[PDB]
Amino acid sequence: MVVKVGVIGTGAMGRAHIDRLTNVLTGAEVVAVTDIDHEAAEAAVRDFHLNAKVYPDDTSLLQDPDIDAVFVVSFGGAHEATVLKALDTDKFIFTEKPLATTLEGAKRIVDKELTKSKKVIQVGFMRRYDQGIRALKEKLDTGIIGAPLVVRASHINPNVASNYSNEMAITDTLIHEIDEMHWLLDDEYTSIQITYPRQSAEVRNEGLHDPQLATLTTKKGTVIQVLVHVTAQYGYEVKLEVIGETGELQLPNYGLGPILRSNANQQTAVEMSWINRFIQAYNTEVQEFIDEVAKSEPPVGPSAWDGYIAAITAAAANRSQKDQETVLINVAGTPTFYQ
Amino acid sequence: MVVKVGVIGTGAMGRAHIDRLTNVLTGAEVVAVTDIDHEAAEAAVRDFHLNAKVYPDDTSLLQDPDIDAVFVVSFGGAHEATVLKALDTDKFIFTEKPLATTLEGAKRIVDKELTKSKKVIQVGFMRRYDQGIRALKEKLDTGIIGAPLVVRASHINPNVASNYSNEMAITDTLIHEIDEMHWLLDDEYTSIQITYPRQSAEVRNEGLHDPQLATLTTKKGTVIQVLVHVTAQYGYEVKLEVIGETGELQLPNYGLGPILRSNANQQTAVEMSWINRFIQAYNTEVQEFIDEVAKSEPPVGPSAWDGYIAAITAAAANRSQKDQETVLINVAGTPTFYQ
Amino acid sequence: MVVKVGVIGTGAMGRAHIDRLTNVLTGAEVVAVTDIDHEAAEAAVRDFHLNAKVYPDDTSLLQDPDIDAVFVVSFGGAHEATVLKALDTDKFIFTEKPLATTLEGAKRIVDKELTKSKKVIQVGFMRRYDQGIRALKEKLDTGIIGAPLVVRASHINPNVASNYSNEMAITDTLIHEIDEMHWLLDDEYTSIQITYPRQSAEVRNEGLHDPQLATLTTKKGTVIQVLVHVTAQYGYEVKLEVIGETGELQLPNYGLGPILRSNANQQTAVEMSWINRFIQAYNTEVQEFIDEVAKSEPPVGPSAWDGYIAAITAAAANRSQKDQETVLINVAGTPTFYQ
Amino acid sequence: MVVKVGVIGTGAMGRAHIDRLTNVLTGAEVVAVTDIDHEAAEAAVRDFHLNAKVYPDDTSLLQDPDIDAVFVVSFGGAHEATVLKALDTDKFIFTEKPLATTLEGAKRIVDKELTKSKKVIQVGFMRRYDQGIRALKEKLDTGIIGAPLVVRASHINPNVASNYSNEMAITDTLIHEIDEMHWLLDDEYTSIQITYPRQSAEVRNEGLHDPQLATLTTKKGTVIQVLVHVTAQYGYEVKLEVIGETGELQLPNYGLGPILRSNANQQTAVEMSWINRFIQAYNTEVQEFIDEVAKSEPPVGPSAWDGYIAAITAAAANRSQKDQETVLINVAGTPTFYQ
Ligand SMILES: NC(=O)c1ccc[n+]([C@@H]2O[C@H](COP(=O)([O-])OP(=O)(O)OC[C@H]3O[C@@H](n4cnc5c(N)ncnc54)[C@H](O)[C@@H]3O)[C@@H](O)[C@H]2O)c1
Ligand SMILES: NC(=O)c1ccc[n+]([C@@H]2O[C@H](COP(=O)([O-])OP(=O)(O)OC[C@H]3O[C@@H](n4cnc5c(N)ncnc54)[C@H](O)[C@@H]3O)[C@@H](O)[C@H]2O)c1
Ligand SMILES: NC(=O)c1ccc[n+]([C@@H]2O[C@H](COP(=O)([O-])OP(=O)(O)OC[C@H]3O[C@@H](n4cnc5c(N)ncnc54)[C@H](O)[C@@H]3O)[C@@H](O)[C@H]2O)c1
Ligand SMILES: NC(=O)c1ccc[n+]([C@@H]2O[C@H](COP(=O)([O-])OP(=O)(O)OC[C@H]3O[C@@H](n4cnc5c(N)ncnc54)[C@H](O)[C@@H]3O)[C@@H](O)[C@H]2O)c1
Repeated sequence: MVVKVGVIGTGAMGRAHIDRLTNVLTGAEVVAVTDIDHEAAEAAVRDFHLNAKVYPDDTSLLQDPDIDAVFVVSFGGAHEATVLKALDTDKFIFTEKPLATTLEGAKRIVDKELTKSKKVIQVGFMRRYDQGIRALKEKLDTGIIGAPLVVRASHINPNVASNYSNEMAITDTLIHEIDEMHWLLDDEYTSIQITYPRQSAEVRNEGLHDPQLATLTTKKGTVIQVLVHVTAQYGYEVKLEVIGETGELQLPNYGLGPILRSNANQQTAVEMSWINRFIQAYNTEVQEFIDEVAKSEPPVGPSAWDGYIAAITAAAANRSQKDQETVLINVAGTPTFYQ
Repeated sequence: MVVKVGVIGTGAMGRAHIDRLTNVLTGAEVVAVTDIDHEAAEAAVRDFHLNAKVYPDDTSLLQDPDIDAVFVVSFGGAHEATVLKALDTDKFIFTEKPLATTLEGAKRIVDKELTKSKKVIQVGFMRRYDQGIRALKEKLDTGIIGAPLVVRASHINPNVASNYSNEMAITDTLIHEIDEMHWLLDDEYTSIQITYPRQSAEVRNEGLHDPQLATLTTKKGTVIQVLVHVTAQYGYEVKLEVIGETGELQLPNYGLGPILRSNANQQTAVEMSWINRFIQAYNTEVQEFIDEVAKSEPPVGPSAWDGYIAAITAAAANRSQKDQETVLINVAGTPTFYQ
Repeated sequence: MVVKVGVIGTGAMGRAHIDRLTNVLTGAEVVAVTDIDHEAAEAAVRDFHLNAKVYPDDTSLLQDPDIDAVFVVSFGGAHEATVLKALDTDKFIFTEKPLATTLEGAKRIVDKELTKSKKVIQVGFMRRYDQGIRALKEKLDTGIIGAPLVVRASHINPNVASNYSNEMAITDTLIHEIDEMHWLLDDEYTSIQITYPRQSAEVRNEGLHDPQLATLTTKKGTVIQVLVHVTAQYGYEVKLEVIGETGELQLPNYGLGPILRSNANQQTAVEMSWINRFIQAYNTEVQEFIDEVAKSEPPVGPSAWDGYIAAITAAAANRSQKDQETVLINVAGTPTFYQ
Repeated sequence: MVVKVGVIGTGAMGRAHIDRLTNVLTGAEVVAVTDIDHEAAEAAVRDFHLNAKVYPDDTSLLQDPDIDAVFVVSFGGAHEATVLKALDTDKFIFTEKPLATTLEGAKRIVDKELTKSKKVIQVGFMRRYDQGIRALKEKLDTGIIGAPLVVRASHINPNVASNYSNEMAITDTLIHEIDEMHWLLDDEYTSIQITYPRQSAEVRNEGLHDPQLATLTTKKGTVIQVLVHVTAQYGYEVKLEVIGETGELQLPNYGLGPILRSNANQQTAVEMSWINRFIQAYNTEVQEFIDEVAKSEPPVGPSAWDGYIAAITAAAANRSQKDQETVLINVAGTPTFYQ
């Protein structure tokens, strides 16, 4: 059956999700929208040729009984209250990251979801759906390189907007690695530490440190070293290397474009857009959500608990940024509801 | 505006198309099927949970006024007659390759289609939709390596089934390159020549020469050298290199799997399945066709004329296979209907 | 013994050999030079800090009894007469390829050398000494990919000098591949065919066809397809791929330079000359020559016979250049003197 | 004329240097040896066919006035005294790393050499002479990626012998990076910290932690992250990546062995031996030293000052190894004598 969707927040990512659901993926229809900028919501209806109702707020949209699921794609800070409202309904919930902007708000959502008769929240941590990353995890899990000892990763971005802040290096950028690594390793974190190498001359934003180095430790003792570099200029790139007892695994270079021989060099193109980089993952993640809703089954993607783990770890990281000191992490055991 | 499809031939590729149309792609629905093996048609309905009618034959399916387009996915030798029948209707037509198993058959098709007020046939030459191959063409077309002088290509397959004949090295295998190269180069063929290097010990099929070397010449003078190697053992691989005046372009290695460092080697996996290799292309190809039907606009993919060029070239190659001599190709000028 | 060397021809490769003999290799001193351009000769003595006589011609240099060995590093068309004159002395002779530019010339050299009491000529077929090419051969010879069915090779140069003729595409360039493949495969040729693809707009030399395609067949039925492209612009490159029954072997990309990520690309430098690409091979071959001379023993590297065998195939190709037709080859057995 | 060399310590590396000087490189002769294992010394003369004197000790060797330069290749702990003895002569001195096993020792050497009229000591830090590493440095120095912000490196070794200690991870392994980085960056170290991820199950040696992570900071703020992994199993590998403001540079794939396509994989061999990995660099290093001596000019390779920087940094790392805490480094400004 067709999954009828309401979308809350019709900005860049909201419109991208509307486009997915309407023009790319199978089995869904967007039938309602809302945005605090009402004109943006109307524009989304026009631009995507939707047979949709425009509601003036989330509360109103959420009382539409025809909606099967909502996508929450507003400002991060607005996710918590909207998700909590939606939990008073029967509707399935896809929220973009973050689940909430504080670990307390995340706990609030978890606590409330726990009272329900089924899990209904999926969180937009798309990395887990990327075919390359998944393939590396799968190979790791065969045991072929033994136990993972060290993980080295990079999150490379060409430049940022004038409103990108130091804390966003964590909450908008590193958050992807924060969710990814515990999943990749099937392990839990014990600490995080953010350090600041020399400041790049390319930074244009007051207060923003770039690059930043993140070191995470896990219970089994695997150490993760992530380089975050958001004014790198050259491209957008995600790199991942796992060092094992008996071997190594790494992601191959991204891209399908040709190898060019020209002008005394051999070269391949580098993606400039995070959008194009993860297009597959976004499509896969959403398709899976829709596929679950269609069966009235709980989502199988990243959950509220995953959202909580990320929010705890982000908070620790933002703390670490103040003085570059290691911050401990100790998250509670995973509820059965969430295993 | 859902495009209602009937499928003629519900074998391996028929089912794969149904699956695409039903479960992966957007905007279509399979509402009718037929197969000379009636039990197979019924199973396709059951298997994909279709709301569809099973027809005794193609003629009867084609009388269904609710069908907007047919997919022709029967044995190759049956394509011609079915396509001709379908052209007595107003429906759009997607036929898998070949357009016809003889060039005269292909011409009968083109001649008949030319009598219509608009073009309705797309032929399933999916190479044109593979992202890697397209990306290469695109880069070529920027002029960055100058004019293409030589193309070197490989079509590598690990092993073949007992039904695989010498002529199939052309009709099943090289056919993809035969369609591809004229498109890549925006050119027309003038000759083809097949030569036989030493016979591989891995050949278990009567009459089969393997490997085979195909040399094609074009009007602008580009020489195309394709290695066809169908008992190669190691994997399935499609390679493409364009030699230009001022540089070269080549396809990168296919695959997203990790790089493994282990046991004194660095390695990546090689695909063993052509099916897997071209998933994307099949999806893109079909989604385009569906998208054009949804607008009641002619297909923009490979056409009946392309099918014709393929058939003529394939015939010439089969002729060359007899004595390893060069066979001339003189393709008629493209009718404006097909421009 | 320190081997006292004279060099005839002090252009690009003459200088390079003087450099290696003086500054890198052991057991040699350049004590005399000549070039038809006296200024070039003088420049070599100066630039390499030699204590060397500058002779007005080859004949005078050859009559200096203090010289132990001569290097012939002139224009290829000049090697024949110089080598024949040197055979009138008891000096050891290292000649760059080709041995001669005609079959008749190479045969004269062999006929004269055969009258001597001991073998004294080494020909500069350096490919045989290149560690990478040797490594490939060794792997091939283990049987890991089965029998070699097809060889694909490229010989790419960025540009040529004004004295480079169509005929030199064979005698100066393809000659390397002519020698190499016989050695690689331990097989002999039965035919060669040269074809002319689309003429490059980058050609600046009257009468030169570029690129050229060479097809060589062996007794065992291996087919070799060589691309010769001497106005390629982008760089200098040698490529080698061996297609076997059960796998393939390929020479890797040569390069020491770093991988640069910059400006939406990932790139590595390509060599622009032979002089650095094959420095190891040249060093190895020349050191081996010197080491034999020091012992007054015959060279063990490629001989005048190897040069003659190559010249036969080369002459066949020069014949093929005229009409693009296949020319047969059947070389004589190796004389005892040369075994 | 020939540089006459004495060798003190005729063990594995001493013999290998003798081989370099005798068989591989040009312009030197080993005329004297000494070892505390007087039979070792005797073996070297014999096995390499030296016309050399066996001296009963280093003091006696150094009194031989016909010796131009000495190679100090004894146990590391024995370098300091032998070096200071040799500084009571006028001889040139090549000492393998370390200059000394204590930072106090290295300081004594520095202090004595600075009394002398000219520099005579070179220390065997061969990384600087590796072609790839050198090419990367030079590219970095063009400014093409802007200022270096972070360096990421790996020193990967497959297994270690029984005698390999925790401290040797620094003194024998990381020491190469310790020398390399400040030279690469033209900067000075301000701190080092050694951390221990989970212990690999492959470790068989008491007290050895493996892997180890080393973090170094420099005066300009560059952060260097080195992974040291000596029980890695898969191979010997040196990796290096420089993260700049506007791009990145990294070492290319190493190796000249063939690419093998076989059994559903594409693979290349990995070096298993550091010995083979750095053959070129050792040759280059020693040839330069000899070339300098030959013209009676001071060495231009790594100096005693470099040896002292290494000793200090190694000491700080050994200190850090105790508690995983950061240890500051404050290196005195370079004496004018050492530039
Ligand atoms: N997972 C990913 O990789 C990924 C990437 C991009 C964005 N995101 C998530 O996107 C959400 C959307 O980001 P964006 O880039 O689209 O930003 P945006 O600014 O473009 O859009 C948000 C849109 O938010 C609407 N809005 C704000 N508050 C609202 C509220 N309380 N109720 C309803 N609408 C509200 C804003 O008016 C607007 O139209 C964030 O949580 C962002 O982090 C995730
Ligand atoms: N483009 C590609 O890469 C690609 C790949 C695979 C197949 N194909 C095309 O597939 C067609 C299908 O191949 P396949 O692999 O599915 O083979 P198949 O043997 O599995 O299936 C064909 C199915 O054909 C049915 N059939 C035969 N004649 C029929 C007829 N006259 N009317 C209705 N049904 C008929 C057969 O009974 C069967 O169920 C061919 O043209 C094949 O070349 C193209
Ligand atoms: N084996 C290799 O990889 C390799 C590479 C480059 C060149 N070569 C061989 O180089 C020879 C030299 O080529 P090059 O690149 O140095 O070219 P070049 O043009 O740079 O130099 C040849 C030099 O030849 C001198 N010369 C010409 N005729 C002479 C004669 N009769 N007697 C004495 N000197 C004469 C020319 O004046 C000149 O100084 C050829 O045989 C070339 O094929 C081999
Ligand atoms: N730079 C490199 O990469 C590299 C590599 C290997 C070794 N090294 C340096 O090698 C020195 C030699 O190492 P090795 O592997 O050959 O060790 P080794 O144990 O094999 O050899 C040293 C030889 O030292 C002789 N010897 C010891 N003390 C002596 C003394 N006081 N006077 C004279 N001879 C003495 C030993 O008896 C023996 O004959 C060390 O400093 C080692 O670190 C450097």
